[PDB]
Amino acid sequence: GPLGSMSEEQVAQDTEEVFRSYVFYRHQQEQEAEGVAAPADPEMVTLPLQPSSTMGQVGRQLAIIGDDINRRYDSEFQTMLQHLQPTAENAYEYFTKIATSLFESGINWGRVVALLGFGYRLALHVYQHGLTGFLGQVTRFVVDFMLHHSIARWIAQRGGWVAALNLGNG
Amino acid sequence: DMRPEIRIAQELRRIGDEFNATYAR
Ligand SMILES: [Cl-]
Repeated sequence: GPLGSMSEEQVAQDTEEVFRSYVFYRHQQEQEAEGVAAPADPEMVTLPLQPSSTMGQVGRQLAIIGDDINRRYDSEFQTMLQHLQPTAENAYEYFTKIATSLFESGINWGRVVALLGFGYRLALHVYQHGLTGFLGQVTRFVVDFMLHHSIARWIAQRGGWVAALNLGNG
Repeated sequence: DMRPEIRIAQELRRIGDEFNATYAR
């Protein structure tokens, strides 16, 4: 059929749907193939777009083509991502550095697809290994609330947290 | 250069070029 007559900006907007579809179908295939050996990631189990849409079908097609091939690289990317130690805090920097290096010598369709595959692996790795940082955020919520709503003051007046060692001791 | 970000980028380039050779001609 006819190719679209596209602005740069429209392609960028469409990339959101292509990537979310890709991620959904790739994760689903991997769960089906590997069972309990596939890392859980509930961020990936919703498909927030029309599956029959053009971009839905593009993302699915890329996942289907990569199904068996991608699994051959699991071992080496597990090792490289473990060495990289990505976190929610530093993921934008590393993503940008890696993508820049990927395309430094030019663009072709395979490198575009590899960028989506790397996005998938990065999102999975950070979630799977508990590098999402959310517990750290909740910790900051607790501390900030206690400082500014006089809870820390109340505890200080009663001898500090050490006073809580008496709880559970008759 | 053994920085993981560089090793990852180089492997993505290699894999992408292999994909390109197969499916885009
Ligand atoms: Cl490495």
